[PDB]
Amino acid sequence: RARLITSARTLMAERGVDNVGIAEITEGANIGTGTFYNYFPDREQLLQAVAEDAFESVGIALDQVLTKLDDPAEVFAGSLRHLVRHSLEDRIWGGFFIQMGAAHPVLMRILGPRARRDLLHGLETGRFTIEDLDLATTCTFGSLIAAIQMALSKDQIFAAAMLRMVGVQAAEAREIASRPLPEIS
Amino acid sequence: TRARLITSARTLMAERGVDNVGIAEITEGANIGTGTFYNYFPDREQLLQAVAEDAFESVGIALDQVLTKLDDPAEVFAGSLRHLVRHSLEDRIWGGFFIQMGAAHPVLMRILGPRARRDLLHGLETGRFTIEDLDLATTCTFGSLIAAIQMALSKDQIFAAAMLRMVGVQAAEAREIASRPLPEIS
Repeated sequence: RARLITSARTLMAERGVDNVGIAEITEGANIGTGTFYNYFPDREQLLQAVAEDAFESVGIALDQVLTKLDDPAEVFAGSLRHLVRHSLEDRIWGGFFIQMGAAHPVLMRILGPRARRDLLHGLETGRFTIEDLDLATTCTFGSLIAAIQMALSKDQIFAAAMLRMVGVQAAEAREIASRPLPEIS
Repeated sequence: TRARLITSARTLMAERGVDNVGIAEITEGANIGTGTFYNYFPDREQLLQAVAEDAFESVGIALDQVLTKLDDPAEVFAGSLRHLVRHSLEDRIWGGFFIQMGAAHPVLMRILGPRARRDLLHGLETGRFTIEDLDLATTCTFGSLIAAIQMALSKDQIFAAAMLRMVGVQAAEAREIASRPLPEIS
């Protein structure tokens, strides 16, 4: 399971998140075809772990750079912008949305806590207006997907449209989502 | 014929489980076999969606005969949403399109989609809203309805407040306009 993730991850960077079969994976992991079924029941099961592991690397990366900005509205925008500006570059990431269906839950498990973290912080600050830190937190993810699938057929027009939903002044919104974006790595 | 079929399936699925409603048992309804239909319709998935779009065009056409007659646009919208939310938590057939369909969003876009563009665009001219990508606004709205109804299936005023606060309505004035008396429909 250790390598098994990072095996299929590697076989996507330049092979399509959909052209990976156990045969290659198990071999990269260094286990026999009939042993993979001892660490992952399905194949959507592995692909999902490949996803979590991916969001998590950014989930971590975000924390160590963005919540280091005093304004809540920016730490949210910033993280969001990164997530969109990410799905556009990473080949592997593109596949996680316009292809992976658990794309929503997968996000509620890796960023869900982080999302509520920031939506709550910017709330107790009076910066945001939230009447359900969960619905706000889920729509911030339903949106993130639909916004990306569309964009894969903006990393600002989007952020700007989320801060808005979190109550921010329509105008002041597009200004924050449009500020210089710190580096994620 | 592609009328009786979608009806046939609704009863079955609404009472067996969308997941176990073969192309067979469905046509037996509108009396046909299994190999007969695969021809009429391309795949079972289409028919399932034919039931989806069709199940939306119902409440849709219906929501147009009412809500649009309202004055404030942020209401017509919020109101039309609060109605879509209610309907989901109210039907074994609807709350079964979301938590089970991938088209969830895409079909919602084809049917109610435009209607949401129409009303948004308008409130956008009345000065009511502050949208920047009418597309991104109409898709995020539905991607949110699904994402929200799903949570609420494991609140309609609360979601609508958000949906307005997203299109630009005053963060505060948002909830008032949401909590107003929701008119009847179909």
